[PDB]
Amino acid sequence: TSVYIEDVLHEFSTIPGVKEDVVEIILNLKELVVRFLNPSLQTVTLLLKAEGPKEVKARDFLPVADVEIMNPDLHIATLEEGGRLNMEVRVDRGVGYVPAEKHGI
Amino acid sequence: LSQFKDETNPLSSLRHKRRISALGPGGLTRERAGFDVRDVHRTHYGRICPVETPEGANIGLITSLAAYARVDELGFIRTPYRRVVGGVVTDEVVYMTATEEDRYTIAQANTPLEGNRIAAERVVARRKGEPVIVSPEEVEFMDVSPKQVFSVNTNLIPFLEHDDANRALMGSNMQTQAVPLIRAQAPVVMTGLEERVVRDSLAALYAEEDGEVAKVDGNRIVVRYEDGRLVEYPLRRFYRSNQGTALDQRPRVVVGQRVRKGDLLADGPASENGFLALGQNVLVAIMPFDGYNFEDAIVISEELLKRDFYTSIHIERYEIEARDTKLGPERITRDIPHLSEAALRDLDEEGVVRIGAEVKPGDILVGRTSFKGESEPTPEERLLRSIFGEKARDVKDTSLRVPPGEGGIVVRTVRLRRGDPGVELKPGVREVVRVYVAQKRKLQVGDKLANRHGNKGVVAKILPVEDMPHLPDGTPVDVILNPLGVPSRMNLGQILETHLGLAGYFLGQRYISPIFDGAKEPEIKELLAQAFEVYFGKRKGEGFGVDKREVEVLRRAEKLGLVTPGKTPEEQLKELFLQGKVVLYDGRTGEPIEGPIVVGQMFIMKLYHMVEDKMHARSTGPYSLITQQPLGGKAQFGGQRFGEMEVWALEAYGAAHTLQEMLTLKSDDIEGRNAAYEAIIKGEDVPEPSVPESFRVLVKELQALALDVQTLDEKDNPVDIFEGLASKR
Amino acid sequence: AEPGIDKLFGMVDSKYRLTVVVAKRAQQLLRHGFKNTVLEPEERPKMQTLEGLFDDPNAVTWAMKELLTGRLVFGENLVPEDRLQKEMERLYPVE
Amino acid sequence: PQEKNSLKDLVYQAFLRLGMEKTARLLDALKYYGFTFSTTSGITIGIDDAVIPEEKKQYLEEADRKLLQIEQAYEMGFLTDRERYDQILQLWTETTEKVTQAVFKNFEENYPFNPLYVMAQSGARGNPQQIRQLCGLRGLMQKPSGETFEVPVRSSFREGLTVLEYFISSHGARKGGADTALRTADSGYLTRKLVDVTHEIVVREADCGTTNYISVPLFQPDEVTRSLRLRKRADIEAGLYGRVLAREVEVLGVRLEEGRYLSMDDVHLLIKAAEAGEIQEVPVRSPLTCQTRYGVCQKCYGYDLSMARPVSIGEAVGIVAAQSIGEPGTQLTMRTFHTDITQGLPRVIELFEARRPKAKAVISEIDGVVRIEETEEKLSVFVESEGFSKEYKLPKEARLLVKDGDYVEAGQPLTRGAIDPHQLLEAKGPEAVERYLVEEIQKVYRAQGVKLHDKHIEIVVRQMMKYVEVTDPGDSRLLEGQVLEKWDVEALNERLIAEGKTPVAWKPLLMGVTKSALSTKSWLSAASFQNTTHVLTEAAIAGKKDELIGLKENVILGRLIPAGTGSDFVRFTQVVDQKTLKAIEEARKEAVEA
Amino acid sequence: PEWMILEAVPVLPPDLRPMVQVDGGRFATSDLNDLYRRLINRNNRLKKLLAQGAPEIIIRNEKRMLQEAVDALLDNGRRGAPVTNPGSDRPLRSLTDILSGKQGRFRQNLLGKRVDYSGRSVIVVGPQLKLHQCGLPKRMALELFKPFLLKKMEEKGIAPNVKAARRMLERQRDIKDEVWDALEEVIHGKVVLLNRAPTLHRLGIQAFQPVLVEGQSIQLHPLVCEAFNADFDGDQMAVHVPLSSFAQAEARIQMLSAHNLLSPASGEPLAKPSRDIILGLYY
Amino acid sequence: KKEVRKVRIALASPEKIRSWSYGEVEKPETINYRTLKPERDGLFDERIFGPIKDYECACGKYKRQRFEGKVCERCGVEVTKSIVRRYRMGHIELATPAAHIWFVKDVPSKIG
DNA sequence: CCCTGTCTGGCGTTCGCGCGCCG
RNA sequence: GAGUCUGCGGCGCGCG
DNA sequence: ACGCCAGACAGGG
Ligand SMILES: CNC(=O)[C@@H](C)[C@H]1C(=O)/C(=C(O)/C=C/C(C)=C/[C@@H](C)[C@H]2O[C@@]3(C)O[C@H](C=C[C@@]34CO4)[C@@H]2C)C(=O)N1[C@@H]1CC[C@H](O)[C@H](C)O1
Ligand SMILES: Nc1ncnc2c1ncn2[C@@H]1O[C@H](COP(=O)(O)CP(=O)(O)OP(=O)(O)O)[C@@H](O)[C@H]1O
Ligand SMILES: [Mg+2]
Ligand SMILES: [Mg+2]
Ligand SMILES: [Zn+2]
Ligand SMILES: [Zn+2]
Repeated sequence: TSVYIEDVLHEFSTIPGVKEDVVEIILNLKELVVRFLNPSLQTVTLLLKAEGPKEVKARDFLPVADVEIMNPDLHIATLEEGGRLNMEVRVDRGVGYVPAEKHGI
Repeated sequence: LSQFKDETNPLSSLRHKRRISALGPGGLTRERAGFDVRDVHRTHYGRICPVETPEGANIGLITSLAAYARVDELGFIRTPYRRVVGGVVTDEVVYMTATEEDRYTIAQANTPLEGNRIAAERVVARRKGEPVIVSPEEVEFMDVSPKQVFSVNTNLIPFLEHDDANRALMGSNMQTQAVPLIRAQAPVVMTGLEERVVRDSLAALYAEEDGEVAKVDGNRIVVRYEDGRLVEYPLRRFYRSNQGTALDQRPRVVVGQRVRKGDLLADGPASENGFLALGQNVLVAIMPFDGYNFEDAIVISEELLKRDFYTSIHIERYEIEARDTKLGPERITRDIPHLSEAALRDLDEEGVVRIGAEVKPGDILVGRTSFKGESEPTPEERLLRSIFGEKARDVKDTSLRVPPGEGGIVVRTVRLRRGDPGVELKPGVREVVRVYVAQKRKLQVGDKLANRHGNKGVVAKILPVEDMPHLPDGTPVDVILNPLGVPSRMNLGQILETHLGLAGYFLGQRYISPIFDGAKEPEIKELLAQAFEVYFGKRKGEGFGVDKREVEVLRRAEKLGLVTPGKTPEEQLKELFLQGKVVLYDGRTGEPIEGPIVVGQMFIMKLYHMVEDKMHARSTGPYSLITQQPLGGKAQFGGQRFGEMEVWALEAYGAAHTLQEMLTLKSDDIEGRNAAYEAIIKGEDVPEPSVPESFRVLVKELQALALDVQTLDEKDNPVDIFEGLASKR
Repeated sequence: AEPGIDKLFGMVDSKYRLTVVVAKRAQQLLRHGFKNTVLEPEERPKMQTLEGLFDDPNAVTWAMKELLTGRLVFGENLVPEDRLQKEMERLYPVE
Repeated sequence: PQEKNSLKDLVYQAFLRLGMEKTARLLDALKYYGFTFSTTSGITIGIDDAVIPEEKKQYLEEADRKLLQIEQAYEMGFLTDRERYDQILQLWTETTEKVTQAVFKNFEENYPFNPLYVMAQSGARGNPQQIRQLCGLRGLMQKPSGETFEVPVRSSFREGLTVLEYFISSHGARKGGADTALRTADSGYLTRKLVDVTHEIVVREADCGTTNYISVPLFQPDEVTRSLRLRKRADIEAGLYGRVLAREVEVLGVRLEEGRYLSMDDVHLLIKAAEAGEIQEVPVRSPLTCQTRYGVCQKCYGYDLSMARPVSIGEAVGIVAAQSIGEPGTQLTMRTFHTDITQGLPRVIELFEARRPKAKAVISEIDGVVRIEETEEKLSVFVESEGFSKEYKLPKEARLLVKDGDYVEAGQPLTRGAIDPHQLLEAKGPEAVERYLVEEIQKVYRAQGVKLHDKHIEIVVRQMMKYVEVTDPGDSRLLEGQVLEKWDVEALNERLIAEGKTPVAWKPLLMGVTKSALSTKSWLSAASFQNTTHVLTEAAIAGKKDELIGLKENVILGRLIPAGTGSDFVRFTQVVDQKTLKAIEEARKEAVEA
Repeated sequence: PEWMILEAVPVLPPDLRPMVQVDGGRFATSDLNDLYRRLINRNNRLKKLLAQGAPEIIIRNEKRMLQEAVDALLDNGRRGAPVTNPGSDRPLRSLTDILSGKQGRFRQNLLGKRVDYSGRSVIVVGPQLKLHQCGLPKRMALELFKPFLLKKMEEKGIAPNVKAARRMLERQRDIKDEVWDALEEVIHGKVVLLNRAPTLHRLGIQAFQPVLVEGQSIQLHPLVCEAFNADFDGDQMAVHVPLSSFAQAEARIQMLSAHNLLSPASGEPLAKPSRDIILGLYY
Repeated sequence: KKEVRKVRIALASPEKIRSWSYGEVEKPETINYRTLKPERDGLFDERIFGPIKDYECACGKYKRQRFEGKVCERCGVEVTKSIVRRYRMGHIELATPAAHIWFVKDVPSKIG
């Protein structure tokens, strides 16, 4: 439902040391399929931070108690050197399709 | 002659670079002289495309050049022709002048050839603009390639051999209107120049010499060539095209990769993989829906929006300037004198809007304060200020606002203050302020899309994936095109692409069918045959056979004459599949659609959304200084023209007041429109028409000239149009 | 389409006259007060945010609804031009 | 099966039988089911769906070989360079038409439910010539100039239209592209010129009492030299539909009363009667013979308002007319200019604008008989009597069909082809010209699919003859061209009210729509098109008081329109409530003093 | 007739031929001025030439230039064409030009070309829509029926006054959902007109019942797609609004779509099933 | 308050030229840069044509609507807005006559 | 001096909308 | 108790 | 470039 890169301000920016652009990344996040186990989890914010010459996959997200990620190997990004990526990606339970413009989190 | 480069998309730019215009110095060709010039003359062969001309009053007058056409020494479009001495074809070429070409007997490239040997006694050749069946012994020269007969822009049409010249024109033109999508896919079926286009055009970034990759940033790919050298290759991250299309180079090479000379390091604004890509491949059922596709309407599946398939970034550069008035310089500050802080949030940086801020229509993009009157204060506004707070900022609110229509998010901002670096500030202009905004254009009902052949149309309804036509296997179609728009226009090429497209889907492969030499009906029947096993083969093994549905459509199909009666449904569906059509279920009912419906991968692009698309509706607004007719521009849309043609329409009808209204209350009656507004504000009945300014201005203009125009009464006596300003003193 | 436009068409000598009537009627419907109607009781004009059209939505929508009935009268010269506006103000209150 | 015509007709009927709005419901009903059934029908174009006929290969080959014979026939010296060409063209022109009915014959017999075919047969989409280019073959496409190529285009769109056959086809597309766009502005212009003269015409009346009607003809003279024939059902319907009988006519049994507006069903009766042979003409009020100087009445115009009942007074028929003529043009003026059957917009311009046509035909100024001579240089067709002959020089290029022997009435074709209005007027009179223009105008429109009511052409043509010359003065000197009715004014009061019969002898003048608009009474309307420079010069010199009548002029002022609600007939109409009718009577009762 | 001669040249008003501030200090004045100066200079220079001493050659030569000048403002081009100095070899728009032709002044009046309450967007079929109505964007409606809405806002609690109601809508993020209810109420029974690209016949314009919808596109009924020659490959139609109760009257009684089913050309209908419907009803 | 029923074009009498005329433009003085105000009597002077200001006058002796129809004792300024400026006409007294090209070059010379 | 013919001189040639540029 | 001033002529292109 | 109308002048009795 939402994402926050630490040094990024808008959706059309590019992060150094990171091949992909914020837009391509946010796109690949739509591809992320998470599975929570109970109503108590209405909105869960997944946190992830990786640095340097490493590939950022979806299993790199620090695990949360009642939530599970069935899309581990999904490719988030390719970090070069001095590649600093610290983001917070929101996740919610809903129905149908909701334009990013309709909710505006 | 020199104009704005049209860079909707790279191919557009490119085309606008080479098109030959007639109008110009004036010495050459004028505007209303042309029925002989506008025609496509014989010699236009390989020199000038006979298709690339515009639709409209200025037609046949402007045209892009051909494939290999090259201007030699003096402005003569010569065309490549290969030599053939005796019954022997050479790989030698001679760019020949328009004149010399008449001296020889040239033949077509489709001529059967074993290498250097002509293969058929009676083979086609064309003397001088005259079709002639010559012998292998007279063939003095042969054409290089069918492509040379046309332009680059046209060459890009899949099966151009099966489309009518008129709708083909619309084709080639539409491509020049293609807008770069963040997501760029190459056609499932190509012609052979998609690659060449992004290459000779400067879309993608190629590797100079062989080497390896060092760093792969989202901003730079520093490659290390094997010669001991390394170059940093910045990439135009997100730049503003003239026409507001995004131009970004997306790296396609991973870290540390030995690159071959001339391989894509990054993809241009619209390339997938070194291939020209605009709009995207999409599965399409070619059937009729309710009325959603009546004459030229298009039904889209909401599914295309789920996955950003038709999404385009649009950057607009609004700009504001701090002018120096003799009343007091117009300052740029966060202070918007009269009413709220809620409108000042996004204006975080004192005056300028904060980057990454969502700006909706009517929000302050930049703030500015000028002075209230022309030279004097206000006697009535003086008491108002004093009552609530005399101490009020005399400055007027003239702040760049988001014009009606749409704004997106603020991506970049530019401010040029007093001590200018190496900038050229116009006189009076104290300082300027640029505000780039971008927005995601999710394909909506208002947009228009069209395929390379000529099928144009607007989206009438975004259907939920829930009930649109679905294939035996859960795979649902994305767009549903109306069949009726294909017979009238003549372009079977679209129906041929769909079929080839069908095979490519289940066979998982793209193709490249040349201009006149491309794919043939048999060959496509072949691939389709290969597709039936991918489609129905897996179905056999996955565990299930044919439906009651699939069988009923077969009955109605054999009663039709699409399948030979007496063969097994397995064998019949194949025959039917080879026909390019399969069975489809309604999706809304689950029942089949009586009769096989073709389906396939058709390449469809989105056309550029001009400020003409983004609707213009006006209530009240500015007015012209000399004529008193309504006009807009910046933020007030500006009124629509009512033309004589339309006047007559009302004239026909008994719409007297409606017409009167149009000529008075709505446009020229200065006193009428004022009282009109006010009356409506109160819920009153508009006053009766005063004379229109156009009339008054007419009279005085006529008066500027000797002539005396005086209105008269029942008995020939005066009456006064100018209410009381013509009497003297 | 609209209510008995045919019926209405047949009630006049000329198409364009019906328009005049309906318009002038809708005019006086608002001006001298909107209750200047001849058929409000049992079945009358209605909108649905509530049944609130009884008071002031569309003027001529009523006019036609009236003319469709046989209560009103439209002549080339039925009642002296000035004395009508006078007698009308005297008998209809709302302002 | 329900075709666009069967349904067209159902609407029409529904309109007349049950009522307007009720019909509207019907429209939507069709609209909904036709849309739904369509989806389910699963009709879709498959490249295949375009079905090529098996006979295509035969007819092509049969015509192929025949081409050889013509070639061998020329390689010997038998056929002149020309004969060869005209002969080849003929071959394909027929062969192509053969493939045509062939393709359809295939669908008709083998594939009644073919997506493409079904769309073409149902009033949906598709044309016979178009289908031909997909399954059959688009065979002949002219060169740049106009001479059609000797080589046809053997391919279809189904199969690869080759490299060169495309280029050769481009010439025609560019020309079409250029011609089509030229027809568009030439059509709007014509509508500006059509409006420029008929704008003032508006229905404002009382049954005009001048019963001088127009007689609508049901039979036409020369298709084949001389054979009487029933005109087409369409053309005849165009002329008598919703008209008003100028006089009573008893035909097959029923009694067609006077003034009665004939319905389409009546117009059907008359034809059937004509079939039996009871009526050759039809008395009908027409704008061609109305008395109302500026404007036309209810009985002479007819039925057609947008509604099916008599025309409602105050309807801008002038424009209504002018429009019905300018729209079909844009559609048929493109083909008619393009071609044997029909010459178009250029002719429609030569028509509304009185002028001397391309191939002129010497008309017979005298009505006696025709005869012809033999001498070498120039032929000669003479209309003679034992008293005098009207010598008609017919150079080498003209062909004459009237023969040594019989009668030739005034203005009759003595040469073959087109005729000059001015001459026919002089020879056969005005009544004839009007009638000629009208039908000669419809010829073009009929031959291209458009079905416009004669009414409209009449309205305009009238204005073409709204003027006349003078040869016996009274108030103002002889050579002068003035408004015909304004002379009917002078003449009427100089003989009836004030004595001294000073006959104002005039001469009918035929003027082109353009000329009439150019030179009209008011100047305001003239200040619009021709020369604002001239128009005003004269209008000034002579203090001209533009009486405001007519919509053009009255529009510039921004004043209400003289027609419509501004229609003097309904500008004034008051509404009453029985409550206010008694209150007004109460005001009359208070008038009794003491 | 003694007036045909000019001894007094009328000058056109000051504002009409605009002396305006352009940019940075650039000034734009109507061409007529340049011609007027010509005349003024000539006449003056003549007077002085006669008063100084008058050598025959030079008095005529001037009166000549004078004569031509006088032609210039009246009509340019009838004899030679005056030009603004090296910049644009363009005919200074003389009085004659201003009055004649295509986009002249006699044509600006006649065709009256710019409506205050107008709109124009792309059209899109609206299959469920009835001939009676049309789909008009609410966003479009808002501006179109702004004044009509402002008042309606005050009749309810959405806004205190007009000016209040105005600022309330100046920004898009400020619109209370209550406003749409107001507008939806304002257009209750009013109707607007729709215009097609070339207005060829009276049906080139028709009146429909606006049914406010979301988005940019304007929903047009399919049956009327034949009246206006309009397909949906992107054709755009304009839209107007009848302001007086009279204008609305005529517009919904005689100009509405549904009431004009038959064509003025022929007694044939123009609401016949089209390309799609016939295909369905045939099969 | 009457209805305009007839319009009429008529030639111009030199006296009528002057009669529609307010003031006489006797000098080629457009507007002098320092002050974007009309220079002298020239083409844009406000007397000859009209109030450069709303309801206010020249010097400001009378400045609102109460006395809308009177002229300033020390300065001649009657006022409404500046529309009077766009409706007023001026005349140029030509030395030696010249003729209308409209009457002279029309195909039929109305004068010839 | 008359009538006839020939080059000659003036006007017109859809509508609306977008965008962008320029003194 | 709100209202001024700018956007013109032309050119190019593109849509229906 | 064209087409079209309307025109004013010059040549052959
Ligand atoms: C009334 N007119 C007619 O129909 C007939 C009579 C006559 C005529 O008057 C013609 C023309 O006036 C043609 C004008 C041209 C070529 C206009 C261009 C400038 C057009 O080009 C484009 C660029 O712009 C506009 C419109 C469309 C265009 C093509 O895209 C524009 C108008 C014409 O074609 N005729 C034929 C000729 C051959 C021969 O001599 C024959 C006897 O008569
Ligand atoms: N120059 C122009 N002037 C006026 N209208 C134009 C135009 N160009 C296009 N159009 C309008 O838009 C339409 C475009 O023409 P087309 O659709 O090609 C004609 P068509 O013969 O109907 O082809 P089609 O039936 O195969 O669709 C016309 O009906 C016309 O009204
Ligand atoms: Mg279209
Ligand atoms: Mg079309
Ligand atoms: Zn009559
Ligand atoms: Zn003063």
